[PDB]
Amino acid sequence: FTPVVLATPIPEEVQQAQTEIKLFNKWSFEEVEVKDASLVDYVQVRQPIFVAHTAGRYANKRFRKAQCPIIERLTNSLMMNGRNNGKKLKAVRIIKHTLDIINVLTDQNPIQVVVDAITNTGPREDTTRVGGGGAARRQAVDVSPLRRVNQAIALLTIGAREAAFRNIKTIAETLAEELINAAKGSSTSYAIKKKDELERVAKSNR
Amino acid sequence: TPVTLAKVIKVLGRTGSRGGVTQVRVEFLEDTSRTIVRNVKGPVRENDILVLMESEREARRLR
Amino acid sequence: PGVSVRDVAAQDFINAYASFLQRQGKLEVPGYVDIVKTSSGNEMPPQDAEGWFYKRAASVARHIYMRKQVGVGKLNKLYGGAKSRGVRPYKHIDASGSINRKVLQALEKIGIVEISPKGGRRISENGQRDLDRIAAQTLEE
Amino acid sequence: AVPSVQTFGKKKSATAVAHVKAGKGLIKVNGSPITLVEPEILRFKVYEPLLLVGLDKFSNIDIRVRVTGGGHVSQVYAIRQAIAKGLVAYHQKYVDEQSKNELKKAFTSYDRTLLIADSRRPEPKKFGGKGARSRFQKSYR
Amino acid sequence: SLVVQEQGSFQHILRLLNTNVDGNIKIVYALTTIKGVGRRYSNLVCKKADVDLHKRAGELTQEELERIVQIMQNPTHYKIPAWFLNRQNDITDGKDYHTLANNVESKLRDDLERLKKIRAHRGIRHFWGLRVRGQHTKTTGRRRA
Amino acid sequence: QQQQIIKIRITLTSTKVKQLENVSSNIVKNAEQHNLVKKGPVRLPTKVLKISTRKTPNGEGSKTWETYEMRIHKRYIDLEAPVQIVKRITQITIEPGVDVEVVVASN
Amino acid sequence: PGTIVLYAERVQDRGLSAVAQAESMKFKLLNGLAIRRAAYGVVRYVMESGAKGCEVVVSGKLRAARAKAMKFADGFLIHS
Amino acid sequence: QHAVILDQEKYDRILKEVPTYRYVSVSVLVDRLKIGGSLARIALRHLEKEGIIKPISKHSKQAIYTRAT
Amino acid sequence: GRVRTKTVKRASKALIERYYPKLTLDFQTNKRLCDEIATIQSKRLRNKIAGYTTHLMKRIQKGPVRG
RNA sequence: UUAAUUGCGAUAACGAACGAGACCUUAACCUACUAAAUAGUGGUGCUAGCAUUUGCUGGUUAUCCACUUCUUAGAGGGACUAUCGGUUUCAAGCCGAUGGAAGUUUGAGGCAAUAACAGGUCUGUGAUGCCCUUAGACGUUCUGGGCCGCACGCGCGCUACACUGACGGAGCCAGCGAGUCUAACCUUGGCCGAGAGGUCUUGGUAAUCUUGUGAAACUCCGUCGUGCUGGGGAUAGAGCAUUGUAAUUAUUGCUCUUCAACGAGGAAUUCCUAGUAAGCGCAAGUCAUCAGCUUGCGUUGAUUACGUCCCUGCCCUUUGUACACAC
Ligand SMILES: [Mg+2]
Ligand SMILES: [Mg+2]
Ligand SMILES: [Mg+2]
Ligand SMILES: [Mg+2]
Ligand SMILES: [Mg+2]
Ligand SMILES: [Mg+2]
Ligand SMILES: [Mg+2]
Ligand SMILES: [Mg+2]
Ligand SMILES: [Mg+2]
Ligand SMILES: [Mg+2]
Ligand SMILES: [Mg+2]
Ligand SMILES: [Mg+2]
Ligand SMILES: [Mg+2]
Ligand SMILES: [Mg+2]
Repeated sequence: FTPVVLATPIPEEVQQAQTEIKLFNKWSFEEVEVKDASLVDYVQVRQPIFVAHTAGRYANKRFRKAQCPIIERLTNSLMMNGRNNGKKLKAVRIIKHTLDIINVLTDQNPIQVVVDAITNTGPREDTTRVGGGGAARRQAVDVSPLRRVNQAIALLTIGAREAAFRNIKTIAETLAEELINAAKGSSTSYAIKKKDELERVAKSNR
Repeated sequence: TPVTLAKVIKVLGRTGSRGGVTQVRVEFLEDTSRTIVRNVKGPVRENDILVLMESEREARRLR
Repeated sequence: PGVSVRDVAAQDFINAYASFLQRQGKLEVPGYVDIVKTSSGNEMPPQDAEGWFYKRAASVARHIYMRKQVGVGKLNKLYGGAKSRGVRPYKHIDASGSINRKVLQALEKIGIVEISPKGGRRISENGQRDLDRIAAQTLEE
Repeated sequence: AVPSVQTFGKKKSATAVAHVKAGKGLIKVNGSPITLVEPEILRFKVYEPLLLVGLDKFSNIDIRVRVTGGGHVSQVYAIRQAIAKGLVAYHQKYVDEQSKNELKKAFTSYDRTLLIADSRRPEPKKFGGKGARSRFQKSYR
Repeated sequence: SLVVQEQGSFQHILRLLNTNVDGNIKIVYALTTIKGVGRRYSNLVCKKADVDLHKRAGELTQEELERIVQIMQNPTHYKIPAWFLNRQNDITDGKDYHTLANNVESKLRDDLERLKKIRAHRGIRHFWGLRVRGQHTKTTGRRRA
Repeated sequence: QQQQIIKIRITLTSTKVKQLENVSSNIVKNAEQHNLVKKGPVRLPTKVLKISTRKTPNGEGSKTWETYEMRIHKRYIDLEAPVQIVKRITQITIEPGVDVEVVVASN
Repeated sequence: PGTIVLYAERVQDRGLSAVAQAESMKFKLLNGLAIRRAAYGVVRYVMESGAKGCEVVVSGKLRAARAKAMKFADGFLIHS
Repeated sequence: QHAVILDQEKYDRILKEVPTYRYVSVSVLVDRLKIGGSLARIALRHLEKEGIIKPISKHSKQAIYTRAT
Repeated sequence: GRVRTKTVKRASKALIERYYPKLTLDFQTNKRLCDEIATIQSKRLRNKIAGYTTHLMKRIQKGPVRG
């Protein structure tokens, strides 16, 4: 709140961040509460990060990746399809642009929008093959909250990647309209369509 | 469509031909003391809140 | 108050120094600019046909300023990149020696770099006139 | 002479060495201000040790950091670990213990890597594949 | 480092060295539809002609286009250093030529029967339709040539 | 000849660290009770000579590789001693498996 | 000349030397001693010399066109 | 199939349509108008020049603009 | 993954048999006392033996351990 | 119950040995020890160049002092799944949390039992029985050619199908190596040349010099703008070089030109659980020249599951056998 002067001049905009850790420098993690219960403690907010790059060990334990911040899990699912393996700096730039584009649209907080999209597009019922081979059946099961969060990020990023492929629209924007459509609930988004398909098969295969 | 919310008390075990399902016992958050056993596909543990499209169905694939 | 070429970001220093050299008009651009590729690992000439030599000169002057001694072979490796070998995989290829050598000779003729008794080229006293004055003007603008 | 500590931070192969002496607010990395660290999108990774505890407690300090080894990401993580550990070590030696504990708790609350080096090391490659675990493709026919 | 506007005095597809050069392509890459003209050659020719590199090839005047053709046809006369050309040290007269659109097919054909009439190995391989640069023919080239 | 500085450097190289450190200890001790001004034994980085071979004398089998290693340990000590006595004490008792190089400097 | 000198010294505890025993095994086999008799002899000589264990394998064709192996062990032997 | 050369009709359409765009970028100008990417990059800089579009993020490979104020 | 081999279990068994009064519930002093009451050829094996001895002493504090 | 015939137990068995484990090597910790002009750092005897008035830096160790944090390597220490809780026949153990450099056998390996396979190698061996040949030779050498030959079938791969990109400019960061006087090896710097390369010197038998191997991916700013297009780079022409006695059947490199398929791939199928997969290069082996190969190394760094016996394979128990050259 008050300027402190150092021999190396620290800019005002980065000196403001002392009072509150935001994302890159803008988005506050407050008022990003997960409306859909059963996904709290599997959608990780309430520990702000300045940037979606935290070289964390979320793979040693089973449920440890639930504590990874949901934006970083979004970035990790972005840097995908072979030619992009690694390249988290690229994925962090895409996510920074994506969140700006979301706030340029839909003036509401882009962290909230991505959280809504995650909650809205995680399938709640799925199927599983029973029987050794094609001559078998499909039996419906319920989906754990961790798998719902996992599959939500998978469907959202896979749809954004396929939309951005072979067209003028960049990956940051295709991800932005994919998140905005999934946040509202529109069925014009890839993730909502696939989730609706998965639940439809599950109810037909109960 | 009125989906219902339940909380996992116990993780019974692993069912399915390939073990990809987990049997759990759940209690209803709304109208508690209502306890059923469900099949779950993803990684699950105790206290997990799980959303069921329909409530009246007992898990049939055991052992 | 003191400003060196370390308080200024690299890109916006090289841009401003190259613009200074261009408006100063004594860099002695060799002449075979507009045809050379700056590397055999490249396949197109620089897109800034008129100012790319000045960018390269400012980049080399800053590189000398940060280091102690730099020769042409060091510059050739530094400005070298990956070469697309077609059906074969990529490989590092050094940049053009003649461009780097003539850039260094040009900065000698202007007084930015010196003979450097134990090697190649070294930053000059006037070299740290101009680079520091540019750094100050870039910071305060 | 002047109170000073010398600490280090280590990512995979990158090592940043931080000299932290009594001063008036210097925070330099390889002779350049902390505000110029690259890559630009990871700037706040090296801002975090500054911002997590307040800038008021860098006001009477000179910090100079030199980082080598590793890569563009690892050097940033080594830098931020060096700065955090240097602030804690300086307060351990020349400030009172409560201040050192509150700095240590503030850093650890956000990231353990800020003070503890990540222990993950590369797994040696094995014959019969391109990686530690991956194998060559077999065909059976 | 600057960005400038432009105005639409434009022509669509234009004949050039008996080749349809498509407008709406930036001039350096539009000229590459002429055989014998590559990206390096087109860029150098445009720089020699003093044509602006950002003119879209449908907004060049006739005199600029004829200047471009004059340079592509006599590159040596405008200080193109002859290591930059199609046909250095020509086999039958020793002069350095840069072959253009229809001559590219023609003098490729001349290179063919010259070897084929001296019965050189490369000419014989060309006659049979096989590889001529020593590739292994056991497992590749099995769907054409 | 009589209590004169020599600027000697004794470089010890071997593949067996135990005996290499015995000779190093002997040199440092003989400098110690003879009251020398010596630069302690500097240990250079170990050199690992690696040879990677296929195990099969023919080519049949799973492609199994061996990496044989030779480890070379290098140390050196700097002394300022009269030549005669240290020559007598260091020419003698040269332990096997350790190569000793003694060189005079004009620094 | 003089820069190289050759000395010899006696192998103390001869029965604990694999190379020496293998050479004596070879000589007895070359002379014509039966494979078992020579192998047992080496085995019990190494045992008598205080060895923790000994093992002698003989492989090849032994009065038959087919070739086989036979082991002669005594005492304690480790492998890994 | 796209307008690489700017004429008065498309220029007037740009001056009427880019205002009242919540989000403006190269892809938006290429899609919602019919100009090419090169023209869109020239247009984005030019419309910033008088300020009918406001810049939010300045990056190569992604520009983010919005309505002025 | 942490099952102790009979060599550790037997050594700790014998140590408790003849050195129970000298032993404690603390691994640090238990390994410091394994150094003097037993000859173990490895520091890692000694750490395991003293760790299983400490574990069996903790078990002994709540009812006897069979055998 | 464990990775384990690893154990706890049950018990006509008891006590043992090999194998497993232990061990060894390596990776990670040590502001605690021993020290370093072949590692580094701070002051400065001595300076010195700045912009300024101390921030950035260049220099000398009888052309200085000091020190060991970072590096090195000797000796040691450190983990024993510790503490706490839960659970188990409350045992072996398993799980979670805390702490910790480290808690997946701490990671990865090296070694690795018995009994075998008519597995491969007589084309590694001056290992070798027997057979064949031994002067018009199947010995050896020399010249030339072939091993690469191309209707086609299959396996390991490289490069791609693009904008999460190509291209241009700028930023610009590794670790593992190797290297010549026991002859030309690794090559800085200067000069010339678009380039490949050439040329004159230099340092290094090497923590010293190449080399901070200034690697590529990557970052930023631009150009391009969904068009087989400035994706892709096969095929082919002309020319300049380098290695070598010799380059034609193009050794390889470079320049300009030609600019194919290919728009994400069928039935089928491989590898993989964390610094792993994948991407990206670098060194080494080979090597006069030649890597799209291998062996290592680092750089960037996921997603998913911590499970089951459905498929495949292997092991065990019960069982049937007319099999034991063992389906
Ligand atoms: Mg796109
Ligand atoms: Mg054993
Ligand atoms: Mg073992
Ligand atoms: Mg130390
Ligand atoms: Mg066989
Ligand atoms: Mg062959
Ligand atoms: Mg290095
Ligand atoms: Mg094309
Ligand atoms: Mg291309
Ligand atoms: Mg070309
Ligand atoms: Mg060859
Ligand atoms: Mg090979
Ligand atoms: Mg298989
Ligand atoms: Mg029957």
